[PDB]
Amino acid sequence: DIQMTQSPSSLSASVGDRVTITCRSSQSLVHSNGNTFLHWYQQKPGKAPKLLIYTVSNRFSGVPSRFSGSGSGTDFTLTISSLQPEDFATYFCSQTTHVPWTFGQGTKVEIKRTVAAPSVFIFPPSDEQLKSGTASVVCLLNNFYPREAKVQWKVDNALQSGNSQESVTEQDSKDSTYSLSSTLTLSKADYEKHKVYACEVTHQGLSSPVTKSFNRG
Amino acid sequence: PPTACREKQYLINSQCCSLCQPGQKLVSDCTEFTETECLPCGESEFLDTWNRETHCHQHKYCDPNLGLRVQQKGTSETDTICTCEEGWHCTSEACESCVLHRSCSPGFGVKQIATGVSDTICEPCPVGFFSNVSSAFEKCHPWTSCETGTNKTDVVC
Amino acid sequence: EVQLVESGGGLVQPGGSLRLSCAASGYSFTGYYIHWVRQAPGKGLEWVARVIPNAGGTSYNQKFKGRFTLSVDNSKNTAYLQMNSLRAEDTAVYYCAREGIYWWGQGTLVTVSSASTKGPSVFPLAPSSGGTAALGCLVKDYFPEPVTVSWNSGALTSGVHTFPAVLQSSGLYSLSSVVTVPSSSLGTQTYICNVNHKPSNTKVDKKVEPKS
Repeated sequence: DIQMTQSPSSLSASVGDRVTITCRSSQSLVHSNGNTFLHWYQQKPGKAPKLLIYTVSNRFSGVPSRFSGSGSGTDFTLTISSLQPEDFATYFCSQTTHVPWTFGQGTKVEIKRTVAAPSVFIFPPSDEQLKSGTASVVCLLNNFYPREAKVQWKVDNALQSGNSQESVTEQDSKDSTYSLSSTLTLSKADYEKHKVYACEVTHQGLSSPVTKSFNRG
Repeated sequence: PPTACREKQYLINSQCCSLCQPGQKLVSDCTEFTETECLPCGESEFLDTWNRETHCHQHKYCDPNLGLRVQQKGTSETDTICTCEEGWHCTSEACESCVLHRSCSPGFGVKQIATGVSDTICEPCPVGFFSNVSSAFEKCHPWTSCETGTNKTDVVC
Repeated sequence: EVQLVESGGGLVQPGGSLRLSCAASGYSFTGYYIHWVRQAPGKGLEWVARVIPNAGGTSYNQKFKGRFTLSVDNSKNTAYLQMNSLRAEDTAVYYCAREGIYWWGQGTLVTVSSASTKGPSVFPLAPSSGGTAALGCLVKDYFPEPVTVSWNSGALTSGVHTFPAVLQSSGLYSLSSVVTVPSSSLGTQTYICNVNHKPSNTKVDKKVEPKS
């Protein structure tokens, strides 16, 4: 099998900057008929891979001109001449000169921007839910950068563990920010005991951890 | 349209495609978008050239009737390599038959020891040196010096 | 132009079989290989196999040589991938590609699990009490993926954040969709999340509004 060796693994760069990614083939990808069947893709979470460049350097119809492919033999480069917000994705190369087809390990590109603190929001459980006997509390961190933030869950000023889960969005096509939800799950039983529910959010863009809370009622 | 192709390639549907490397056999023809598909030779089998063969070849057996034995078993790119038994040598580099090593007779001695691929050179024992036995190992001994003889006998002081 | 439609995916149990279809158009069917490629959640593409409908060849990745079989019906310009003895690491989006063509279709998701089809509960996430307010829905206890969420039937898109699903100890999935909006518009304007879980065929429109 032809091994494709892609690098870097991860990068972060400012809007407008040149971004360079490498693929290497363990052997030549040149067919005897002259064509070199190496291709570049962009893949966004949850979507199919979008073709950027085919056969080394031919930019695909509709693809912006900031994407361009170069190289030959076993040595190829994908260049983004001027990174844009919408360009957040995993990029990866492909060889189809030989079966099996093989692929680079991908490069996760992320836009770097100025620091942005989250807006916080807490969401008491629905009464509809309470009928089922389960009680999901939700915290929402909105439009923050960078991706590193901590959610601390508190029940009567007493801190939690093992129970809550987290999710994070793709970087935003316009903002270049992230959003976080934090579902602290419980049972009706355990819920209606305690009184104060609170969300301590720690993030570099807040000078001092911010808290949002309700009381059941 | 194309006539010939380069080394390690063959013409098919008016286009050059890759031959299968040594160690592999052809399994599927190339297309205009995909290069020739090949498969490594199985155990006991081999192919020692760039090729378009659909079957590999069987390793040769080293013929015991010629005093021959397996030295290196065959790989997928290489045939069995044979050799001779202990005390015999191959007639050629290619080791097609085995011959017992020459013994250097009385009055001669080994200028060169027998290998597994070539044979004993002998020399006549010069002035000052002797040998009295036939041996494929033994060389010409010097005469007992007379600070207290032939090409065969030791001088008596 | 040349177009290849993948078809057949869904939820099947370990040890089950499943035949996917690749229906092809816009090219001379018998003169070109169709390849199958797959992508497990979170992982890269992996080449599965190819077949050419002049009945003149089939190639399989070593990994799948026992269990999978390619197949062709010329009368319907279609190619078939038959998968057997299915295992949980065969859970993937299965795509389909003609040699020479370097773009991908939507594929067809195959899930392999002991677990069973269940639709979600759609609880609300009511906006608390001029600036910005946040509201959303919670889409709890469903399986398998995927689920879609739209707000106001696609009308509302700015400020929306549909989070990725999350697997709970339960072995069931749970995702929130939220939106930020003017607090002014609370009660003046109406908010409906459209949840849609085609596996279980549950459609839920849910209105969300301040709690009283």
